[PDB]
Amino acid sequence: TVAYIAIGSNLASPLEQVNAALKALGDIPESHILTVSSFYRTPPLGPQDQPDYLNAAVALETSLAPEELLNHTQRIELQQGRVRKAERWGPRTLDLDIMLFGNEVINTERLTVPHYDMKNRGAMLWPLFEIAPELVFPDGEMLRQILHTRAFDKLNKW
Ligand SMILES: [Cl-]
Repeated sequence: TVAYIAIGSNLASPLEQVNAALKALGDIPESHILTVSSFYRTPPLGPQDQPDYLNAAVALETSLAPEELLNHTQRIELQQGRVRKAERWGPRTLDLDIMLFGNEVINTERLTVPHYDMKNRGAMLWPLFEIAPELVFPDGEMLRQILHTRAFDKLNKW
């Protein structure tokens, strides 16, 4: 099954950690990386005197079950990133989100796929479109039509 994973890092110095995260993704059992998007830059959310986010998408071929893949992405987040000191609930320094898992729809305590908000996020959709321009969502919606209808602004490259 092809899973699509979003990577995000809002570290002041992210490119390095992102590359380490990619290595970790490629080390996941019963899996291999098919494609990695370009690295994109998105502005901080809120105060503009904070670091930009580096965003990318990864296509990962895997025979793991969806919750098994989650085990690994969670492990990698714990190993390669951390929560923020004075805000233990905000974005971690490294985010790995399972955006899509084949054509599967999943709604469990641990896992919701497709990612609940991805259709509203250029940071997810644009890198995804670079690596899977012909993608169709489980509900039948075309990635190309979402980007066109919703008239998203493109992201700058990192
Ligand atoms: Cl969907």
